[PDB]
Amino acid sequence: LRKQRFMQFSSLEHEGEYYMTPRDFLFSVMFEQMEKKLTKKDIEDTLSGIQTAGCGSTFFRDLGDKGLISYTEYLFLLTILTKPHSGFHVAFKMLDTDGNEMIEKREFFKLQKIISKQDDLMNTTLQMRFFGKRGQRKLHYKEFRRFMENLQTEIQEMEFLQFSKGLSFMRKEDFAEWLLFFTNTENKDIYWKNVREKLSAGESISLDEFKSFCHFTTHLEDFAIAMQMFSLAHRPVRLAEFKRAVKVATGQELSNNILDTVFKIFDLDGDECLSHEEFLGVLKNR
Amino acid sequence: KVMEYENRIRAYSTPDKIFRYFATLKVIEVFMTPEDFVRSITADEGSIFYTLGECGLISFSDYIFLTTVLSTPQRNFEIAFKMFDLNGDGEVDMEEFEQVQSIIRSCSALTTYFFGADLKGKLTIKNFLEFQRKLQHDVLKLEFERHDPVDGRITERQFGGMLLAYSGVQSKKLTAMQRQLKKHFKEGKGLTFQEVENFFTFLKNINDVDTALSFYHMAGASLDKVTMQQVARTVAKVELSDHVCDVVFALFDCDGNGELSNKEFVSIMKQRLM
Ligand SMILES: [Ca+2]
Ligand SMILES: [Ca+2]
Ligand SMILES: [Ca+2]
Ligand SMILES: [Ca+2]
Repeated sequence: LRKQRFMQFSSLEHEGEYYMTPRDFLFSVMFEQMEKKLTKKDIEDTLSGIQTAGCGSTFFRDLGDKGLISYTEYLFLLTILTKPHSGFHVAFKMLDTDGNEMIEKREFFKLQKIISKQDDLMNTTLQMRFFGKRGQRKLHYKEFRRFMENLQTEIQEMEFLQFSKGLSFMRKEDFAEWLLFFTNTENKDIYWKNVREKLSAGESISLDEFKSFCHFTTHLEDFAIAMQMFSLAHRPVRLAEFKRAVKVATGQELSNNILDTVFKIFDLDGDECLSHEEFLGVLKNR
Repeated sequence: KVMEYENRIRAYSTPDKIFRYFATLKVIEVFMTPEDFVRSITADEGSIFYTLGECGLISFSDYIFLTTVLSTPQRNFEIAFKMFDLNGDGEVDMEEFEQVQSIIRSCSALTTYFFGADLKGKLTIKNFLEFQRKLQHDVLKLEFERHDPVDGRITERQFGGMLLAYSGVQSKKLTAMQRQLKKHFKEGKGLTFQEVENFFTFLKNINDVDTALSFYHMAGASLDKVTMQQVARTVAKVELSDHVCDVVFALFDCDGNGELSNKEFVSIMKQRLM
């Protein structure tokens, strides 16, 4: 039913096809539920807007409202939003079928669109960026990887800034709220009790720490298959064990502030050392 | 009835009961001769269980280690080896292994095979991966030759039997289609060992195949033979023959639409990995 979300948020109209402006894609990924016309001037707008916005991590924010996002670009971005980095490469290989280390326009454009159409019946910005103004250039691995990482970093920045009330630093209370919303387990008042009684009015959480925790959250299955050793032996996990475990199983090095906060929040037994039931049996949602 | 009993305790009972059920020799603690290990799941030179058939026998730490070596993919086994390495030098010693063995329990065979006779050796990543590879290969070879092959080829009914036995789900519809696998191939060109081993190698990497197949999952599309072969060759580095995917599509395609959906094939073989 992704087509329903898309046709709901989409804004521009051309012969029964509904295109999104980028500021609609940002809303679609940020806001869960919230609250037309297209003309050739809008077409020229989207044709021109690609040059104004840089290819950095702030691509979509600088674009603004001058853009076009087809349905397949929307589904592809959704796919590439939750890619564990180990998968990056393989995704490229699934588009590059001839194996020339490059994605031709007809290599993917025909492919994703054609499987869309086939499951149905039975010049947009991202394309203008991946294949130049005339739709003839080629894509390589380094630009694809930089774009994936920039998109993920941009969504992470927007999450952090939405939850920190526009300020440069979250407070540990606000990150606790973010974590509780994320594990969709705010119902249990025990976590609110813990954050009220142990997380004082103190240290903040900068941008990089939140970004590191996010990158850890996407690699959660590797972490589960790393800790299955302790799980099959029914062993609680101290702080140093957990820090080295994330550092090894996901490559990301978690700060001591974020781990202190998590240990303070999810400590039901009050032992200063987490266990499988209290952390992974809960984050199975993610 | 007692065979069904031991099958079910193999299915869900604890390995504490299973090892203590199939072990035969006790010490001071109980030990199992490697033959009990080939029995717990189901040797001339070159076989694995002869190089491990030398003294002594298999402890409970060695049993659990073998079962978690068989049931783990490759790129997770690399992270497991990195976990073993406490000091972070890049080469695992006997001490870290002894620590995690103690954690497991809460011997000669395994530790003298790995770290040498005097245990003074140090492991690396290549020997670990090669050990896992040889284990899985020579488990599969016995599983295969167990079916009474002829000219080194098994018929497709028995290959379907292998597939559904591995899948861990048995339903009357699926068993009926397994029986129909004989009707579908009236002549039959057999299944060699290479194709079977290749397909099971594909099945071991299924949790990554699923990640590479995310656009098809979200778009709602299904899996035909060509895309299955492409994702196999790209993710698992296997060359799925036309006949193995032929039999898989003849078996797991309940609705006969000609193509497998996510819930038909990938979900089953992924949750089997648990
Ligand atoms: Ca190409
Ligand atoms: Ca605890
Ligand atoms: Ca070491
Ligand atoms: Ca089907």
